[PDB]
Amino acid sequence: LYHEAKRAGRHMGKGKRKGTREARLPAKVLWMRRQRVLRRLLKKYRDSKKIDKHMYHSMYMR
Amino acid sequence: AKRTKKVGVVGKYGTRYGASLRKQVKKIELQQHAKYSCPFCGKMATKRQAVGIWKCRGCSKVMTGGAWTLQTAAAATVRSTVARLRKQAG
Amino acid sequence: SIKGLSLKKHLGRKQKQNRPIPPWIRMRTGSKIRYNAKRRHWRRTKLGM
Amino acid sequence: APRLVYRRHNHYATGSNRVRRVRTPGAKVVFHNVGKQPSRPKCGNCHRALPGIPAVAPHRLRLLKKRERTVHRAYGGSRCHACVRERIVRAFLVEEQKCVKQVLQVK
Amino acid sequence: AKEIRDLRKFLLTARRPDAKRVTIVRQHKSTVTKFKIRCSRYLYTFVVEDREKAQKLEGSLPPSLEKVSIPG
Amino acid sequence: GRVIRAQRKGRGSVFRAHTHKRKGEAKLRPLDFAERRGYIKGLVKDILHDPGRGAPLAEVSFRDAYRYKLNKQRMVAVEGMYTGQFIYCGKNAALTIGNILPLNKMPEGTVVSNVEEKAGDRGTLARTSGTYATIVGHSDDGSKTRIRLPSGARKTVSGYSRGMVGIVAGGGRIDKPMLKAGNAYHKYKVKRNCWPKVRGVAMNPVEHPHGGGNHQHIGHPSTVSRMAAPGQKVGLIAARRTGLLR
RNA sequence: GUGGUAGUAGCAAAUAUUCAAAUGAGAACUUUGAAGACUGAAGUGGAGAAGGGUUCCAUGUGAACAGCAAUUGGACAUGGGUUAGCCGGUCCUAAGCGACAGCUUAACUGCGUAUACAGUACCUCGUUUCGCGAAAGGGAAUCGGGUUAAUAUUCCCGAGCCAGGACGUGGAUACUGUACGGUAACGUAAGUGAACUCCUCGACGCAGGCAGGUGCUCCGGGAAGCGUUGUCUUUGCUUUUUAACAGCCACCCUGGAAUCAGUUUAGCUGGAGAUAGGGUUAGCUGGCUGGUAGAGCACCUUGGAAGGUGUCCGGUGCGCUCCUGACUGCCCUUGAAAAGAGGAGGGAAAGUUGUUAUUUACACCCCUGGCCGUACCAAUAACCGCAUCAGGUCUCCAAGGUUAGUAGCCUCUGGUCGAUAGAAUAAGGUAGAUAAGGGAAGUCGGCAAAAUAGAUCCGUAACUUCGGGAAAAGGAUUGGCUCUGAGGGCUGGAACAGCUAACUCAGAACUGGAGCGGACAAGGGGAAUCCGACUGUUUAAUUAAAACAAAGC
RNA sequence: ACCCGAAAGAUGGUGAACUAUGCCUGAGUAGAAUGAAGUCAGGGCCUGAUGGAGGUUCGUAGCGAUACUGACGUGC
Repeated sequence: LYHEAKRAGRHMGKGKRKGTREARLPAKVLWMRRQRVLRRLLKKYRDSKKIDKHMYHSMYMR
Repeated sequence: AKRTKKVGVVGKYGTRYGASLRKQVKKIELQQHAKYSCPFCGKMATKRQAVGIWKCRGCSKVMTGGAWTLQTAAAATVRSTVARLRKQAG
Repeated sequence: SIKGLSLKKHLGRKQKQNRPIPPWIRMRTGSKIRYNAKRRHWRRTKLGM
Repeated sequence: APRLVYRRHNHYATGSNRVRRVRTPGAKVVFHNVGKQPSRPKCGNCHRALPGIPAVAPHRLRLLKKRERTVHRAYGGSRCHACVRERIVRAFLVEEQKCVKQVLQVK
Repeated sequence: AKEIRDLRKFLLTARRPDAKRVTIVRQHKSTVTKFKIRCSRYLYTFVVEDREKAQKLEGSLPPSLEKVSIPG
Repeated sequence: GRVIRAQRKGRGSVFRAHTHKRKGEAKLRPLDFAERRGYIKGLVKDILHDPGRGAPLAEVSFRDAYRYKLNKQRMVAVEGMYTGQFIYCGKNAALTIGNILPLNKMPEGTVVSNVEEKAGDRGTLARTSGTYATIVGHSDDGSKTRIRLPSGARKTVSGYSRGMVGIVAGGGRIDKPMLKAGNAYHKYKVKRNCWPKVRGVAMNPVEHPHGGGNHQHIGHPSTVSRMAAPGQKVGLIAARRTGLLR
């Protein structure tokens, strides 16, 4: 029941958090998710033949 | 960003040991962690396996050298002078 | 426990010396014997063997 | 909940006493001593691992058939193949250069 | 341990003279059945799905072979 | 009374060398017929960090002259020496880096390392990292030869003695400071236990000749004779001269 | 040997017992039930080592012992109990240690790597000397269920594997001389290989993150039984398992790269041949079938132990555990050996279409597996501290909630209530709380105790070896409830259409005795002087420092 | 040499199960803070990520023992 509430986002107030933001969810993890999401996108666009060889490699590095 | 002013690779050693000693380390620590050019393949992928031993990563060959650089300058002088001493002997 | 056969037998013997004396022995003629002198309790006094 | 005990004589966390949690037809969770992970034959002078020929601990290399312990080539059991090409291209040329001199040495 | 996959091999392993018994298992789901020959090194076994083929197969086993065992 | 840790070091026991993971005594190839009537082609197979020394060891694979088998010597590696390189030991080998000539063949001004004091000595002089012994000049015959050692001193040596042409590898490994006590500890763990040294002045007058007193001073001359016994000879032994040089 | 002291000091740590019935001469204390507590998975739980040595198990009991009691017992007495080819020792070598040749010494001792140590008869080879040293190193092979008062990977039932040695029937191969296929990487039911030599495995560091896997924990559907029911609850809880063993699911070819391309969380890779297309190979504790439901588990009905149904189908994750894999970094630190198993180079031998000859792991079949340990404790009662002593003593497994968290706090499985009780509530103690006004005036001295404490956002000086100081100093916010926004994945081909899964941030409204890190947890700060640079070390039981050490010189 | 009484000397043996140090072979140590080289982008050497160094800091287990000059001191 407490968890049902949590999905709602309740009990997630500043007072409730007793750990540093980095401890609760590392930036290393938030980096990884994003960077894996974006690399996936470009590979399926390149195999679709939307994105070119040359445009792919520029977008990759940015 | 460049994220220190001066101390560079030796931020590691922190706020201790004393700045003169720390600078002696900085200049030869900068040498040993470098890649050097391989004689045999060409590619600049040579790393120091152990003091006095260097390995070309691409090549796979291992060779002897300095403690903290591939070619000590004293040893470069001997490679010159022995090539000369062989030539005059004939 | 992980004993040798030699040490097992030394242990073995000193079980067999740790029993009350027979009842009939005192009854026999000219004996001053009363209860065994050498009896040992495994906590109180120790072997090292 | 359920927590387990070493079954063999060694009750320490060494290489030999590596273990693997299984659950049984009992619904009982229990160790099995799987040994150390066998290194597969790195073979010289490259020291690459050889294709064709499996990682086993070396006494079980007895059990396998002779077929399985090699590759069918020259120097197959202990050679990189790529390394083998070197051997032939040496021994072809180092005979040919040695022969060309010994016909020129007739004069 | 081992399986058999065809009727050529299963007739050989039964006739082979060190085969002790043939336990035969049947189970409802529909009536899928197993024969198992206990030979000397291995327990060979042969899955058949159709019951009418398996009824025909029990005749094809030899009478001079000793045992048979059934659940039910 | 009580024996000083100077004196306890000869007794053996706890001051012996930690030899266990060291990879064989480093030497030249024992003086053959082949080496002294021509030459013998080595091949460098491996280069190794031997623990408890600055130098690398090259592992070298010669063919045996008499039997079918294949021998393996371990030298101290002259620098500029690579895995795959042919070394050529013997009398009639070229003067190039790697090779092991007799000293009389080497024309003077040559840098040499790992030199034999006597003939067939296997190689005593100039083995540490970075060092070399330079040739000064020969005799009229070619029988004896002058060498200049890494110290400074000048040594007459037999010409049929030999050594490797070039400088020993691991050159210039004292120019760094070990910053930490830890880096000193890891150094002397794979040698003998010579570390950490306690100052004799900190000790009591039992344990050392300097120790004792309500102030922490030495109290007699630190300089001591050559003639003094075991357990007097501490501080500056047989010293010609003291104080800062110039 | 015996007094006074004296029926005195005292039996007060580890939260805790209570009610009934049974047994008995006798019950605060034994057992069984019912309640109530504690331990709170780096447990007072389940297993080993050292050490102990029968304490293990059953039945019985007059003393003494168990600092009260005792019907109880690690006490006392009489019996019983430890089953192995696969679990260990055994075998190998490590640091090291005994001896040979000799060498010392009156010997006792001390040293000890020195030596003449295969093809009845005929040759040709020949460098290491014997042994000890690991129940955590190396190493032939085993797993499931059942079973006894006390033993089990050892007994039984079932399913396998290994070492040594082998008959037999039926297949391969050769018979002027050891199989074939693929361009290759390499392959298949088999596919000879002496002397001698080389190689591989055995065989190895630490830290870091990343990916994958076992087990655990978790969410939902289905089927059983159970619990709650004055009130509500398509509800809450337990079971839904599958063993070892056995079969099957980096490298090569084509090709020729700059408008450089591929690629990781991180870097790296590439004319010493990249992307791409097609192959080959390695693998785990992956998937499917066999093993295997007959077993195990959860229930139901007839006997007074017989017979039944059910054991199904899916998710989730920076989760916790151990393992693997490839990487990255670190070193004036570069991280054992030997037994043993195998490969290759070599071509010594044999074999003339049949009793031949290679296959003893080609497939199936056959025989044998010695010796010793094996009970139990492993500690607030089986060890050591003179003792059933608040002390000490190496290893493994490790659940839920709160939380960053193996912190603290509460709980489930497993374990325990063992620590003499009852009555009164003086002074004085021991530990624990709280105090109006003042706030160190106390004291040698702020000693003791207070105060501060988490997270988010803002802000941060002198000085400095430019790295630090710094959580400097100094401020504001936090609960509950109702919402809003941002952040993925998989399907059919300007970006649309469907299905759908995480706990993480940001903001607003409302509400309350202005509370909200509501318990737990959790820095007091600042300005100067002296000593030592720093981390490290020390007078086991009055001295942790300014002493020792340290890098540098 | 009336009886009892030292601090000591010497000869020959027994101990590293406690402790001191070296060697061989094994095992062990949550979770946070700080953010060094290296690398990627954008701007004209700055800015933002990435990265995960240290005999670094907070703090479990484990090792230790500063203060109360607390309790206890015919103690557990």
